[PDB]
Amino acid sequence: PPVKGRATRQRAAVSAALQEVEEFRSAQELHDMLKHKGDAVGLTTVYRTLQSLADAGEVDVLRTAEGESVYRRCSTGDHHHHLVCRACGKAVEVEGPAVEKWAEAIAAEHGYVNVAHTVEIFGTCADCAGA
DNA sequence: GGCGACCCGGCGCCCGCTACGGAGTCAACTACGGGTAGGGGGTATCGGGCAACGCGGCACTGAACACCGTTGTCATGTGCCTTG
Ligand SMILES: [Zn+2]
Ligand SMILES: [Zn+2]
Ligand SMILES: [Zn+2]
Repeated sequence: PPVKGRATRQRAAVSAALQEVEEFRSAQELHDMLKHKGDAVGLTTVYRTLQSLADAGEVDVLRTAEGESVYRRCSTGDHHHHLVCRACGKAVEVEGPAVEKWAEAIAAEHGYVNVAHTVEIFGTCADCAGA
């Protein structure tokens, strides 16, 4: 996980933590689990590295209803949409050219120069209903 | 043949401190052979110089709620006037 800044142990540690975690997480709870591992990193520094990862683009970023920004990394480079369960957090990556063509067609119809789509589908889990 | 002088060796010492001069010297040679040590040449290893980047207080982000404060508001109750 290369970063724009000079490599060191702490960015490697947070990158490895993101690698192990395959769920949507917030910065504060990410720091909580990171401290639980025992690295004892700083809050604001963790912010810098996660922000850098979001800027780099190798980690997707989502915004919750509460307004918190949450992050998680994706195995595949190409763009995709993550279906996520609020209770579980199971993020599954899917993509469809139909929505892309729809966006381009709308942009052309309205004479828009450039666009950027943000589509996230929320829903109820299959196993959450079961008990 | 122990005494005896005597003889000889052999040794022992020979007041105190400061303060006060220098001086320094006569008779082989070569060949080899190694080994250490020096020199430079090149090389792995340690040490010195810079911005992010760890942190933390608080600060802003006010956003999003909460805490009283307020004049919105309502359907529903007294007091006077008209008619039983
Ligand atoms: Zn993604
Ligand atoms: Zn998409
Ligand atoms: Zn679920």
